[PDB]
Amino acid sequence: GVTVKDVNQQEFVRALAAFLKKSGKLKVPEWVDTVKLAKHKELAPYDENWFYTRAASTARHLYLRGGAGVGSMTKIYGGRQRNGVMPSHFSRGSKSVARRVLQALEGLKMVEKDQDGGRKLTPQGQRDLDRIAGQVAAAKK
Amino acid sequence: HRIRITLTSRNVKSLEKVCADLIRGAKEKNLKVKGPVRMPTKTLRITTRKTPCGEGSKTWDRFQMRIHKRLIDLHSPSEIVKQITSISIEPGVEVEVTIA
Amino acid sequence: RDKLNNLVLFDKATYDKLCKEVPNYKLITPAVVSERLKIRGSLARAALQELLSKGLIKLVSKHRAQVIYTRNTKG
Amino acid sequence: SLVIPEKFQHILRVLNTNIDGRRKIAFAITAIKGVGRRYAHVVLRKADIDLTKRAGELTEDEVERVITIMQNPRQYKIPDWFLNRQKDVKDGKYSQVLANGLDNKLREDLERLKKIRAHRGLRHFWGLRVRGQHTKTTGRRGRT
Amino acid sequence: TPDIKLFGKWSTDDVQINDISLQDYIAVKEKYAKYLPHSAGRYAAKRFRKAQCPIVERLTNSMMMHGRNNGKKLMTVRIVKHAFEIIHLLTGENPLQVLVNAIINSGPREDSTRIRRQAVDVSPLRRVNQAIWLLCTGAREAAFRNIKTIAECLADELINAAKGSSNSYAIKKKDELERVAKSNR
Amino acid sequence: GPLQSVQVFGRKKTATAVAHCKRGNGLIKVNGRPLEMIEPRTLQYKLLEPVLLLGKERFAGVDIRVRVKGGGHVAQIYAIRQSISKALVAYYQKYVDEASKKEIKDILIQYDRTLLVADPRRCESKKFGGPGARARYQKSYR
Amino acid sequence: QPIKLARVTKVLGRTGSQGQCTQVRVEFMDDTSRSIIRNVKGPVREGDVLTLLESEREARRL
RNA sequence: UGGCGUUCAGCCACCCGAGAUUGAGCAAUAACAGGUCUGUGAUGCCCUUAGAUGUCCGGGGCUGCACGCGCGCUACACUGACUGGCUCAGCGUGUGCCUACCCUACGCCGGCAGGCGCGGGUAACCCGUUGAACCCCAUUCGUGAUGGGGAUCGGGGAUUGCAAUUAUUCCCCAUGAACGAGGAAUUCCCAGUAAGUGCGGGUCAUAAGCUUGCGUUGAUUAAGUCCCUGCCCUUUGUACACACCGCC
Ligand SMILES: [Mg+2]
Ligand SMILES: [Mg+2]
Ligand SMILES: [Mg+2]
Ligand SMILES: [Mg+2]
Ligand SMILES: [Mg+2]
Ligand SMILES: [Mg+2]
Ligand SMILES: [Mg+2]
Ligand SMILES: [Mg+2]
Ligand SMILES: [Zn+2]
Repeated sequence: GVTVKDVNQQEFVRALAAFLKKSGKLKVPEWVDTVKLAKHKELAPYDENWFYTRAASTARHLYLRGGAGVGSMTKIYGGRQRNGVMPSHFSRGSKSVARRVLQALEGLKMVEKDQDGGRKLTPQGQRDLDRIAGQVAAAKK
Repeated sequence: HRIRITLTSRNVKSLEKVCADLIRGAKEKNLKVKGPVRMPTKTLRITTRKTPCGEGSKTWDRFQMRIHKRLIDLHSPSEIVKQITSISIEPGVEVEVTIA
Repeated sequence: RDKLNNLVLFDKATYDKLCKEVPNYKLITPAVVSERLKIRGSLARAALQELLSKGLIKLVSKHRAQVIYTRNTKG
Repeated sequence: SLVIPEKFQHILRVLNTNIDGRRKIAFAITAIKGVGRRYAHVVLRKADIDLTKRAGELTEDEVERVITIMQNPRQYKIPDWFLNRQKDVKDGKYSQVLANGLDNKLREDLERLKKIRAHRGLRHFWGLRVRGQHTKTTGRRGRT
Repeated sequence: TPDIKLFGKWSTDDVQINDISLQDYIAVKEKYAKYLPHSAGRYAAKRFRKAQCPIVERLTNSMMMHGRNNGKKLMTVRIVKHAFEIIHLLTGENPLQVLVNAIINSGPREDSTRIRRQAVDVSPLRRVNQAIWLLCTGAREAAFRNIKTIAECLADELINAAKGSSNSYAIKKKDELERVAKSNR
Repeated sequence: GPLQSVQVFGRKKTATAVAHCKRGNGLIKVNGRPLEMIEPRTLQYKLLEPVLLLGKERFAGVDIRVRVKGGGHVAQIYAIRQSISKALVAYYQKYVDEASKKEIKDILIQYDRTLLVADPRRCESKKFGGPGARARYQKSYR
Repeated sequence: QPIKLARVTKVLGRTGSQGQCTQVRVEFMDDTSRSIIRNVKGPVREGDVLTLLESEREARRL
């Protein structure tokens, strides 16, 4: 019996990234190159497609827990600011880089916000999100 | 026939004596009752200085106040309860009564 | 104290010593080779990525801070 | 291919400024006064160039382009929220200030603030404290 | 598998204690071996309950020092773990024999004190606590402001203490500790 | 119709690891996911000393489901080792003989007492006029 | 000057100006006659083994 | 249970067991010329009392700076900074008397600071199962102050308010400065303890480099002494008794 939960959830996004690259209907926005992703990071992303990774991480936080992740996506993707005075508080994520993403993942059909807020997923996309996991499982020993 | 009677107070033993009074007279008058459900207690914290002035080694007092809360649900009519919430009530105790 | 002027890329012959003698060391790590060859620590990682698929170094561990390459096969 | 090809300089005379020829290009530009770490990766991004190369593997007819981008960072779509000269007082245009202009306009702006006998700026003539700090203990880097 | 105990792919036996003085106060054997060098602690509430902690655990607990290391034991196990790999592939021996040799060759036998000073000898537990503190400090200074991992420092310092090549703050502070108490003994 | 539900708890600091034991195959899973993708991967064999000390035949016939609440990253490991140890002994207690329990208890105890005895240690408060629980502030004269 | 070993048979006290050293009656394991009183640093329990660089001088019992 | 001791009070060791010293609160007779009239509509005497030392409205200062000391913060880097990913907390508060000032989910507009609409909650009922931090796995990286370090002092955007100039706080201009592990001297400290590390409250329209609490990562050494600085009893000596800061 195979699912996402026996796959050592680190390269599951290193093949779900390449699958949302290869299919390539994600509506990358216009301003991709020139953002900080936070108010605590200091540089741009090193990887040239930093948008697909975050779409795969979101698509698994969404597979795992919840139909109510909107600002809890910024509560899960913040970090550590550095004010030059004292260790700073866990700073929030970015509102636009995730509102634009979930509106861009509404372009295909895997997400569906219904009630009690937030975006939840569909069994039809759960088919795809579950079949490549047994692929990685048998292909990694 | 859905009536909840909340007993909240500071005095633990006298609040226990009223919640067991208000259950033993229900049980001795034949109406089904739930248990004496105990909610967790809340505390207060005040930390001040033990000095009017600023002189002396820096020493601080402290102050607390605990509070408890119980609630009891019944299955009864809503007229004899004015008598029931009157038999040996004790000072300090703040009884709430909800019929809705 | 001395200053260190290392090399970014091989001039002509320090590569001609690396392809002659590095594959005959028992301890091939980038902080040992760089003490021998006078090279920067951002180059030894590219040299042992070449000899990985060139197949002469017998990779052992791969922790991000330290790699361990032994000798080759006995014979 | 880990050996030195031709054309591999060690000092790139760029903009009356000597650029090292061994650092990564994302940290080779910062010798220009004004442009630092963030704006460099963008200039080395709007042209589809690798930034995992050394200063000397990039051709001489190709660094006329990253340079033209850094001189004119408008026609190549850089937004209005990067420029360290937004809404100038004298003309009122948006642009970038490079290695010369960043000291030039800076010491013409402090002369402008100085001439009017203004307390914000009549403190550089004294050489003392303004951004709103107290002193009482915090200089003492000499000072008689 | 009756009781084989990898220390991350090593073996507990084939360990030979040379001296008679350090016989029971050094526990690196059958009963005193665990697949990993970590425990819940509680080994200092009594006085001589420390002499039953394995020397692997006491190296781990005494590796982390100076501020930016207080509270990282799960991290400092990994240095030891790569350190025995490097020793196995540079000397080609059992490194738990190498380490017991380095403790022996690194322990002092006397020390000077104040009664102008006069000299006495040392206890075996003193000799363990001293040889460990010594060679661990000498590995750290040689890895401070140096392109060398602390594992490769501990590897060569354990080698030049089971070799005596005068490349060791561990042996080097032994002569200064002995010759001072020798002039005045 | 077997209802052999063996619910065992275990504590470290604030690590309320609850094991569970049914009858069936021999497999272990925690929060659903198996033992591999558990936390620090430097701490792998701390789930195998309940296996490797005894053996892998001792876990034939018992299947395991594990709840976890509270605690940090390490205490959620030292509470999920003691839990399934106390659930093995408590399964041989209630459903099979009490006598073959004593060898398993002896072998687990002759390795470490933590397998069966919780740690009666927690953190400690902060008195007034100090930056900690014992350390006082910098006192300066003159 | 050969290097010898000895054996504790009796602890005596804590001597020094600070109370930082011990005082222990040790025998010798080669010659069961020799037995001297010395002073030893560190934690010492009875019935244990010591080592002597010199084995001629002797402590001052007090 | 053994060991030790007048076979008295007790000490060490051991088994059995979740524990064989957990942590604070309260606290003596007698006394000090300790501090507070700037907490009080607790108060004696003295000055002023209508050109007011009472009271209100406009400003500006208490934040100034050749030097000196005391409490603290970030640091001086590879056990290390930078991008991803991964996965775990416990104490709390929260819509007001005069009182206008709550914690906030969830939908959109924007780089970001935020805004515009919308709903819940007087609270184990919602915010929230409070996806808290280094630590964890894959990424780039100096012997020179380097991507370490990020300060006096330089261009632009939003919020609280009747008002921010001497810049109220946070993102977007920079100088990218001193600092290569610290002298004589000196503080604190023995087990979930030192240290690292983030959260809550208090103060609060605006608000944490202080403080009061909580958690999490978790050590090295010691089971001893009177040498130093001090205290406690018995004996001793005295020309001191406002008492060695003495008297002469
Ligand atoms: Mg900083
Ligand atoms: Mg966080
Ligand atoms: Mg070190
Ligand atoms: Mg008086
Ligand atoms: Mg008065
Ligand atoms: Mg000072
Ligand atoms: Mg510096
Ligand atoms: Mg002292
Ligand atoms: Zn008053």
